[PDB]
Amino acid sequence: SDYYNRSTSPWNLHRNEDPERYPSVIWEAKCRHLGCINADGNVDYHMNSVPIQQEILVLRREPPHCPNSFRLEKILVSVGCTCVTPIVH
Amino acid sequence: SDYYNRSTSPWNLHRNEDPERYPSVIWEAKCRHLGCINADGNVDYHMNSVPIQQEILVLRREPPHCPNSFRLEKILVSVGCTCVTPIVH
Amino acid sequence: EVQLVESGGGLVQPGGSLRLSCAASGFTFSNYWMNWVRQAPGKGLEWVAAINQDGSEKYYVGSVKGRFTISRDNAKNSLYLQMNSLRVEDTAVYYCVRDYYDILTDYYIHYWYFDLWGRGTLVTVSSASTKGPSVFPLAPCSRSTSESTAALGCLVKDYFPEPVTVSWNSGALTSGVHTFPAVLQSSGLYSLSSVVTVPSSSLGTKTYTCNVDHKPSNTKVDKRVES
Amino acid sequence: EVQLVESGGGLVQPGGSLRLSCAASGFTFSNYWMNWVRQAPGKGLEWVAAINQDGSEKYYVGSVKGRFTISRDNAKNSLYLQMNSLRVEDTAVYYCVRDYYDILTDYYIHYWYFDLWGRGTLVTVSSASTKGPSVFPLAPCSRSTSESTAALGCLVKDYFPEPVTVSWNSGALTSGVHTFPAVLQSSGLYSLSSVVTVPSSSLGTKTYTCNVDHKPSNTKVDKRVES
Amino acid sequence: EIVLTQSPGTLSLSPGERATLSCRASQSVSSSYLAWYQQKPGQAPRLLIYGASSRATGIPDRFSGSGSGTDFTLTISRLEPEDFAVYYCQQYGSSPCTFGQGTRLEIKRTVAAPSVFIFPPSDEQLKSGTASVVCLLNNFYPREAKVQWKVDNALQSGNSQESVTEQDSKDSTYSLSSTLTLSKADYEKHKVYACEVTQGTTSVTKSFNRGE
Amino acid sequence: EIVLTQSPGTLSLSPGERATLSCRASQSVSSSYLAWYQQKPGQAPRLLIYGASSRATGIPDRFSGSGSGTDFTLTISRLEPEDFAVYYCQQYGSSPCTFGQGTRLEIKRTVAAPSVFIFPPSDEQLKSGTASVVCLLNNFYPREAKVQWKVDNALQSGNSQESVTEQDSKDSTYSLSSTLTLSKADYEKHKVYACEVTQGTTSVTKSFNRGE
Repeated sequence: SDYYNRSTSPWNLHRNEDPERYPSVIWEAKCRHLGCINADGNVDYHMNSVPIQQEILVLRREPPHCPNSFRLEKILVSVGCTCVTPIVH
Repeated sequence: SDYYNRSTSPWNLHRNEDPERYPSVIWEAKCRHLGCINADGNVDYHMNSVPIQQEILVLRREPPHCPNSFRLEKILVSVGCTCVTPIVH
Repeated sequence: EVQLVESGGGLVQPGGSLRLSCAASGFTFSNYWMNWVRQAPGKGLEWVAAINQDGSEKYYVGSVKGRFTISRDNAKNSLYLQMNSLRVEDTAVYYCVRDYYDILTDYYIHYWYFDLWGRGTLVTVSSASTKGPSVFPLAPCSRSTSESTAALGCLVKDYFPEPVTVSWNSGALTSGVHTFPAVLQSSGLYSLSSVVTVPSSSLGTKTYTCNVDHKPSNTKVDKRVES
Repeated sequence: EVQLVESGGGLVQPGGSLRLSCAASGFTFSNYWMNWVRQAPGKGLEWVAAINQDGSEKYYVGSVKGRFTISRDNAKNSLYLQMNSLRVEDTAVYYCVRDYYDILTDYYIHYWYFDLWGRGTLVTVSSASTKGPSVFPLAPCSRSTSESTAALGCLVKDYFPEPVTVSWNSGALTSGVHTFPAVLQSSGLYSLSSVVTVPSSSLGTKTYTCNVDHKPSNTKVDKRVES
Repeated sequence: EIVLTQSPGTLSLSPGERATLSCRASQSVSSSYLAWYQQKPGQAPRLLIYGASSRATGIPDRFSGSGSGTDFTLTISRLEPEDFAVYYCQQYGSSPCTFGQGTRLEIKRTVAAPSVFIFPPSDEQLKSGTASVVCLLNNFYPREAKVQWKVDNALQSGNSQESVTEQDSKDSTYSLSSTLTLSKADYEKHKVYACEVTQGTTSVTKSFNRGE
Repeated sequence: EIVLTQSPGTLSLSPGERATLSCRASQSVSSSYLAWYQQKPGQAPRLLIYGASSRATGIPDRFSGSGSGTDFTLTISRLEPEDFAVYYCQQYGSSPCTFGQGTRLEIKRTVAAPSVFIFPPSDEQLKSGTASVVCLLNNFYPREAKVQWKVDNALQSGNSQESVTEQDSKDSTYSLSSTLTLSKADYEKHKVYACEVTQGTTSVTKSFNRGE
């Protein structure tokens, strides 16, 4: 979905694959601005764009260079920005 | 992080584990309101709270009731809401 | 051939409900965002609600919070507006509209402007009951002498809701006929006038009849104005 | 003992830079959100910036967009404000403040109010060079007769920036001494007055000296007022 | 919420002339996302200009768009009869989308005096306890005109309502209905009912005596 | 952005009395997230009330908080000398946090007339080409007073500046410096310099002749 471009806190996606890291298809979400884009399309700095991060499971060989069964490692990946305020409403 | 409560588009989390589904620790993010909470703490309905969804890998036995190696199935999970507008800024 | 057909208007009491329906003929409905834009009789244009391609998103004007509900049916190629707890200020002509979209590469770009509109339906929110029109003849104090060009008319007083359609001599008399926009009296009922100016030599030969058609009340008054 | 100590004030030219520092003594700094709140000489309180516990979030007032930068160092228990391209309107006393937090269950609740403040530093943005004060004696046209209670003073004219500290007879004369707030002249320089009203019988016995201390210019004027 | 103010409220020009329409925004309209719509009485709006300067599909060359930020202009260089309608501007750069209050483009022509007619109420309505005196002002220009009822010479106020037709397709004039509304008991106590129309210097007065 | 307006601009009351301070919000302040701060001249603010009605740690019982939505009140029931300071309200329900412009609580007492003194410029300053005539208004009440310089009887304007002390810790009066500022060439052409103070009916005038 095109939420990345139409959100108040828009984000850009950055694909990656380290020599041993699997899967290859992982687009890391990075916030466009410090502030948020108000209804008038301007950036307001009394609000902040923050990336929502998810703890999940990714494929990794140990010992390396193996095309079989092994133990999978940890992965910390931001998947989308949101607009926060210092106030708990 | 407490972004879920301090975001303009706040969300509630809903934990689950189906009889065969693994891992047990999966909190599904659900949006609190249709509209977004403006700077003044009010809901504005010319903006919408949308859940950011992530396509990822989850543990599943086939044939069922097996504590060994098998093929893992598909999982569609919303991890956090964001505030959208019909305008592409 | 690409069209939008509204339906669902009509008189409602303060506190009531209505459901407007819009038939989107001649184009692939699923591709566009749709909106409801209202216009109070005489006043300007005002956005009411908006809806995503699949209904994933529903945007609303502040005044209609939890009272109105936009909805669609891409299979039945239709758009609907559920109007609950209607207030008098909701009296307006509602238009369903199509939102211009563009495609730069493989990305859909929605723009909040309306390249296609419908004919719109009139929603009236009032306590006044439906009243058929009391039709009267507009005739000079006395035919004799007066002038060479006589005026003749129909006073369509105390009707509700709108509209009436006036016609002269079963629509044969079209030339120099003036049907005036209706004015809402202090009683909450409309009154209006249709006038015709004919050669005063024609009176005593030709008869002059006006055809007041009030479809909201299935009333039809056919009145003969005599000098 | 829980304190906040600002430093980094001082005269700056229009277009300049400064970095305010705030030492947060007597409490675990990492637990609180911090803010910079300014107060123009005489005017009211105004929020400048805010900062998250770890600096993950930096909030700013519209007027300081891309000119000011809040930052912290939980290890060096300090808060900083990087003030770039300073405009005259930035002239103010800046306070660093601690944001009240609560804990209901296992959830930290930040509130945007300030349970602890610092002494604040004065930032002056002007083109005027530092000028030491020209100190003059305020004495009655003639001692003789005049009255029984004489007034004596010091006119501290044409100094920049602020502040001066006036004292009488090495701070021995405190009773019935009035040092007036400074007024910024049309030249962009401050002038002020310190006055003392002494029994006119004391003149000709006691000497009266005022101690004008201008620390921004390391000047110190000690003036003897003679009747 | 962006507030669009259009100037003038109504513009009287003659075909061949250049119409210059203004839309002033209360705040800077993002990426010059401004549209202009045309609206003829009884019909539904039509898109003309998008992105402040781009002409929509089918729109003739004579329609022009200008503007950026807060001030936006719509220009129709050489006016044609089918261009005389109401004009709304709409912004789509700020949420929610807001429209201008409108500016109607009227067909300015030679002054014409109405052909004033006064119709008394009917004996049909009289038995229903109410009297209605209508005055018609037939085919006139410009729209402005002042009707003032007079009953036994006394000037009336608070007891009248009027309505005006749209601009005539052929002669570009205006017609005007005016209704005085009294009780049967009232009407039956006075003999002179006069409808007084005033255009500029002139003051035409059609009338009748109750018993005539 | 919520705009907090406090009333009055300044409040003159005597210890023992009840002070009633007002904070009016331009918009409804979320979950009554309103704080009140006290500020004595030269010192930094101090938190008094939070959540519109709750007293902060250490704050005495005499301090009271009331309000919800747009109207908020701070009340000090039985005034003590240490309560006479500036008072700001601050909201933390809308982003960004905004403060009230302030309301100072002044120690209202018996009227006192100043002890007017006029000091001429020194011959030290005279050689520097500038003349400065200072008038002091020693210990007076209330703050309001009108000084008006007079040179060779002619009333002066546009050439003076004044300053007022804070309220005296002991006697609750006010002192006032006033400076006339002329060229040496000007001063050297006139003989009478008068400083005129006006409190209510009375108009005290201290003066001097240039050659005295």
